[PDB]
Amino acid sequence: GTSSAFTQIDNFSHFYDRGDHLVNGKPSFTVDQVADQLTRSGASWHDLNNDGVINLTYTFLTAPPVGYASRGLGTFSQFSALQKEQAKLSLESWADVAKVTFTEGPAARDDGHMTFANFSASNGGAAFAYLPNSSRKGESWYLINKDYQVNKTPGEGNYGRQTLTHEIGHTLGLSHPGDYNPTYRDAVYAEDTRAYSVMSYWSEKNTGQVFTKTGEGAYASAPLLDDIAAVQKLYGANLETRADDTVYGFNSTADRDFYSATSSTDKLIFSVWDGGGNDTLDFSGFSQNQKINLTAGSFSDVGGMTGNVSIAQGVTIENAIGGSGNDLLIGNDAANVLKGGAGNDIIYGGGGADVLWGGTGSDTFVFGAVSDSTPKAADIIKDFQSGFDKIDLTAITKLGGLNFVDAFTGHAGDAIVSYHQASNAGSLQVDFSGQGVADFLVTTVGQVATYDIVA
Ligand SMILES: [Ca+2]
Ligand SMILES: [Ca+2]
Ligand SMILES: [Ca+2]
Ligand SMILES: [Ca+2]
Ligand SMILES: [Ca+2]
Ligand SMILES: [Ca+2]
Ligand SMILES: [Ca+2]
Ligand SMILES: [Zn+2]
Repeated sequence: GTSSAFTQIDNFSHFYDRGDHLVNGKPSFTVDQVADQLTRSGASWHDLNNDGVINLTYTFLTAPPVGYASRGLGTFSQFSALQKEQAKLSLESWADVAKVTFTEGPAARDDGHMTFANFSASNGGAAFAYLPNSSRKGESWYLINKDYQVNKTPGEGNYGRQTLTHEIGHTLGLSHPGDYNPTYRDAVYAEDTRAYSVMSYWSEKNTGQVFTKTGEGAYASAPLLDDIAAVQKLYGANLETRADDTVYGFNSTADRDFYSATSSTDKLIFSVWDGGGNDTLDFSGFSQNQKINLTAGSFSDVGGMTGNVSIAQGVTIENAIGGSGNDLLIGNDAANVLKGGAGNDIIYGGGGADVLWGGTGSDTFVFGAVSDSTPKAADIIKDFQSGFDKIDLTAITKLGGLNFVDAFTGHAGDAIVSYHQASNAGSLQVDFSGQGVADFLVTTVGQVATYDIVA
């Protein structure tokens, strides 16, 4: 078969696969199937002016509307400055992914108008909103009293912030993943947990992800994988967002609180949406073992947590930087720059000419197909260390081995290991097809030996 290193790569690449199979006794839905499920009501805002974008205005009410007392909500109160600040960050997180804009101001001859306000009567629930096809479209209300103080101090990572994002989701036309004393047992599909959608009532533990432990609470502040697909299906994707080179995680340049990390103890939970450019997922500040997958629509285990980071469908992220732990880095079809950092890492460049950095420690560079590194577009290991690092080709040779020679003899399996002293450039040429010419090339910065190759 193959090496254990490859098996780990393959295992993680499929770990979160969705669709056409049962999970927890429930059908597994793909992102696209969930996009339809979340928009099953048919309600949405309409582009009245036909300008290609939903232009909405919103007001933080300062006085109760006509007929307010009849709602049975109790004492009315306006949003505090803190609530306003957080509400704007939630609105922004939705506008980043879909062609919808939110401007503070009174209703004008706009595609729609939204209102935000608090109430004190618990019988009204923690918070609620109306769909855009109702007579109270645009409205969202939040409970605040001595017994329920969650909405008084919303902040990145807490339920107060997710509540704002979730309720705004409803005003945009999103429903709950199912028609919800109900429990996850009543879910229509397996992925109905807040690891996939902030619209879900169920915790990520139901699907096996680990974000935090008892006593502590961690919630995604922004739209997750399935939410992004659902809102883009309704209003279209916003390709203008972060269309230039962007860095997420440590040393972030995304300018979003939920995409930024500054400490090894940070709890990241986000889905990456990016419009274009050369982008990097920098998770160098973590010391826990991580598993980073650059495949669009896939999940990664970051900062000691599992399934907490994902890349939205239709997004191509080019680079990833691991941490001081023993990480797995899986690239995509594009030319990627992958850095494992300290620790013994397993790196998989995939298609395209990748630039690989193993960093310190004993690192393994895995190859699953000849097309992964061809003479045309060959990979390069900028810091290979003979005797410590390894080039794994077992997925191709199936442990069949290679025949190291000085010149191709025309027999399949022939491999050539060359080096340049006054250049420190190494190279591994292989002829798998056996046509007398190399069909697989891997260049390195540093000397490579026959014993550094696993096949
Ligand atoms: Ca419009
Ligand atoms: Ca970008
Ligand atoms: Ca990109
Ligand atoms: Ca590492
Ligand atoms: Ca690649
Ligand atoms: Ca390393
Ligand atoms: Ca490659
Ligand atoms: Zn809801």
